[PDB]
Parts: sequence; C-alpha cells; structure tokens
Amino acid sequence: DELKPHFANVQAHYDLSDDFFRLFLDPTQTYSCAYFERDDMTLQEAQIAKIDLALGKLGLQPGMTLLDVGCGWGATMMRAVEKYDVNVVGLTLSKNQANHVQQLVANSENLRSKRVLLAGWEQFDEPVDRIVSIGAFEHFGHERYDAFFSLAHRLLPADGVMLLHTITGLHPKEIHERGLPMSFTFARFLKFIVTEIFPGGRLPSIPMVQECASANGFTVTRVQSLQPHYAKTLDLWSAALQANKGQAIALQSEEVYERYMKYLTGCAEMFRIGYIDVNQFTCQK
Ligand SMILES: Nc1ncnc2c1ncn2[C@@H]1O[C@H](CSCC[C@H](N)C(=O)O)[C@@H](O)[C@H]1O
Ligand SMILES: CCCCCCCCCCCCCCCC[N+](C)(C)C
Repeated sequence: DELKPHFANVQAHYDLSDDFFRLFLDPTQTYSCAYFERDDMTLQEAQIAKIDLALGKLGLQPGMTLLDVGCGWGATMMRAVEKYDVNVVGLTLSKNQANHVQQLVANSENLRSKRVLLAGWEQFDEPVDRIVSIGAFEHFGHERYDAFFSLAHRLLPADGVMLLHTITGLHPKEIHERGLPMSFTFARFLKFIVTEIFPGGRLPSIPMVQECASANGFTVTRVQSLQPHYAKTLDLWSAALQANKGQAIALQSEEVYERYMKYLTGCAEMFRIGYIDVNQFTCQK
C-alpha cells in the first residue's frame, strides 16, 4: 500500500513457465548460486550445500519462524522445515511460484507451520524470528534498499539475524580506470540483462549493501563470496538448456530460447572474469 510491489517486472521473468525453467534448473528448482563445497558435487548437491550454508548462519532452533523473502519455488523453505524443524513464511511476487509452493505445502507430511504468500516484503507486517533472502534483493531497486533493511531489522527479534545472499557488482566506469578490458562489453551486458531478462533489476555494490545494513541497525559480521561457484552454476544451467533446445522452443519459442542462452552464458563469463560477484551477508540485529 505505502509501497506497491513490482509484480509485473518480477512476473515478467519468473512467470514465464515452470516447465521452461525446469529445463535448466536442478530438481529442487533453486534459482541462485550453488555452493560446490566439494569440487565433485552435482548441481543438486551444490544447491543443498548453498541452502545449508545460508540456513546454518541463522542459529535456527525448533519452533522458530523463518521468513524467506523471495522464496522462488520453495526449496529453501521446505528444507528449513524438514531439516531444521522451523515454521516458515515465504514471500514471492511470482504467481507460478506461489501456486507451486502452495502445492508443496498442501502435500507436506511435516507438522510445522508453512505459509507462502503472493506478496512482497512491502506488504508483510508480522514479527519473525529469523530471515533469509537469496537472490531477491536485486529486484528491490535502489529506491527500496533502505526501506527493506529497516523492515527486516524491525520484524526481527532482539537477537535476530538475517542472511542476505545477493549478487553484487563493480561499476563499469570504474573497471575502465584500473585498466581492465571489456568495460564496454560489460556495460552493454548489464543493459541487456536489465532490459530483456530482469526488468527493473539493479546491481548492488558491496559498499552499498554494507552501508544500508549498518545505517539500519545491522552489524554485518561476515561477508562470504561465492563468485567462482556462480560461473560453474551458470555453465551447468546453460549446458542443460542447450541440450533441451527442442523442448525450450516447443514450450516457448526460439526467441525465448536464444535470449535465455545469451543471458546464461553471458553471466557465466562476467563471473569468470570477476566483474560481478555474489555474497552472503550475515546481518546481526
Ligand atoms: N519485493 C519482493 N518481495 C518478495 N519477493 C520478491 C520481491 N522482489 C523479488 N522477489 C522474489 O525473489 C525471487 C528471485 S529468484 C530466487 C528464488 C529463491 N530465493 C532461490 O534462491 O531459488 C523470486 O521468487 C521473486 O518473486
Ligand atoms: C545470474 C544473474 C546474474 C546477473 C548479473 C548482473 C546483471 C544485471 C543486474 C542484476 C539485476 C537482476 C538480478 C536477478 C537475479 C535473479 N536470480 C536470483 C534468479 C539469478
């Protein structure tokens, strides 16, 4: 109400078709950087490793209520429930993800409380014990960053903790100063992504996040980069989508197929050269 969630911008991507995303994401449908804890893990094992890495920093205890901001297709929520025995609330602006997670909730045999809402954090006003947000922060926009942290710090308990996992990047007009190549290919890359893949998307800077967090009552006790892991994650995603080209075009179109391949491979290369990063910020209240 005070802040209208950007449903259209987010749904433009995530509500394309579950069957389409199923063509390149691992079984859990985790759509974020995996963690190859061991160099020989499969994409699936690596995604669970990333979920445990994030959830393991929140000091979870049975009965707690965990808030997942930008729950995607629900893998993180359901593992928090099954593995850590905490109640959960997931927020998403995607209709298909909400509907999908609602089915996981309907068929769950676990006794804990699980809720999924087709709503943004902008509309969530319930006290929670801990918060986890992986890959959603990039959709908030520069004009919501402060509002987001203020809300998170408010809803959390006295000794609350939020694990914010988000992509971060260097400004093109800075990579050029240090004498690094392809500063133009990078700027052009970012434009393509924000206009054809993630409308309204914004690339956060580590200093930016650090600033908004501290300025809102949080103490970032740790920053962990998984940069190299994303290049790998993206290469596995593009490898899968390519072998599924036929199903991709059939379910969608050659236009969508070609566009997503450019997106996936392009991102992988930008992580490979290190112009974009991904970090988990442990935010202590
Ligand atoms: N303002 C907002 N409030 C709630 N969810 C939001 C949001 N802006 C973006 N999101 C959600 O953030 C997610 C980005 S995709 C990441 C999904 C999941 N966390 C995973 O790691 O697999 C989507 O589910 C999108 O709907
Ligand atoms: C894998 C995505 C890499 C994006 C690199 C930088 C380009 C644009 C700036 C970011 C804005 C949108 C980010 C959306 C991230 C979505 N996922 C969590 C689903 C990957």
